[PDB]
Amino acid sequence: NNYSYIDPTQLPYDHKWEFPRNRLSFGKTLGAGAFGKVVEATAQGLIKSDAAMTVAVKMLKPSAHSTEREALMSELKVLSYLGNHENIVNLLGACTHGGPTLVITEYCCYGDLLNFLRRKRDEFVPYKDFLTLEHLLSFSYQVAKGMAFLASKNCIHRDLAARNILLTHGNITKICDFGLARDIKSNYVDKGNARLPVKWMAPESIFNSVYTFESDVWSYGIFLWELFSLGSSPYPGMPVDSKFYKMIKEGFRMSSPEYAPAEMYDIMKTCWDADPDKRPTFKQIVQDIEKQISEST
Ligand SMILES: CCN[C@@](C)(c1ccc(F)cc1)c1cnc(N2CCN(c3ncnn4cc(-c5cnn(C)c5)cc34)CC2)nc1
Repeated sequence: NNYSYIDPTQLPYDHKWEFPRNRLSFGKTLGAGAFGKVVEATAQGLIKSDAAMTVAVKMLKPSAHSTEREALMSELKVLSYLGNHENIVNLLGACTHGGPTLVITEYCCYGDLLNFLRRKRDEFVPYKDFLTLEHLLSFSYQVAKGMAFLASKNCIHRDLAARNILLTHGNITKICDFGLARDIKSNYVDKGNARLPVKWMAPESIFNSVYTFESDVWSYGIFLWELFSLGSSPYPGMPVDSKFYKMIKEGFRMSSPEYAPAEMYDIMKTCWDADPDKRPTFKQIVQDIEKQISEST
């Protein structure tokens, strides 16, 4: 075996990213969990030699175990390998010596899309600071372009959902939280023990712990249902129990949201094909949505 796939998480950390810890000033917590949090911060001298830039910083709690610390470094290495794209939350820097790992990313001033949609739900009108159908179509397109970029780098995200899409200036949407993202060299078999986002998962991920380009596409379909339902929770009135799994396996699928264009519901249904081989690729989804936007003009 003289040729092999280069595993981005095995490469050394590139100190071109290194930024002095003592030039980061922490502000409000943006998200938190059992062993970590993300905070807003000011980064003095990060980009502009004399000026401060608002960023986000991901970090573990002091009590975090070694497994969680290695997982944060692995995410930093995946982000370092991926490179830059308009529709992802980009890596800006890292702190690795003098203390625990801090990962510095772009800050998105409007927060996550799910809360944004729920806030805008009452002041939404399909046609024209109100949310409209043109905005929803734009968000669908931008998330599809970000995901096409990830797949073009042979990566899967594994937690695509409206809560992991952020909104920033100019109505630009960015995919965030690469904690579970993987380079898949043709699938990934999760051997972990964590809580899982069951209602966003492809059947083959639930039943066989298998993740692929095609299971990210399933989750994108669920994201589209969240988007055009203005932030409803998927499968309303259905607990995650034995009846849920049985229904999904037999072919049950959600109905169209009221405000989804028929051609966007069509994409949703193909993303949810029981056969992963019949689902569209993100490259095909981008081309589809592009034509819808052009015909909408
Ligand atoms: C599965 C959960 N794991 C953890 C718990 C985790 C943390 C550290 C660890 F070491 C390990 C795990 C986690 C938690 N939270 C995120 N988030 C938060 C949101 N976040 C943002 N990123 C950039 N800008 N930004 C702006 C806003 C915002 C909100 N309101 N407004 C007006 C603006 C929010 C963000 C990215 C992801 N991720 C991970």
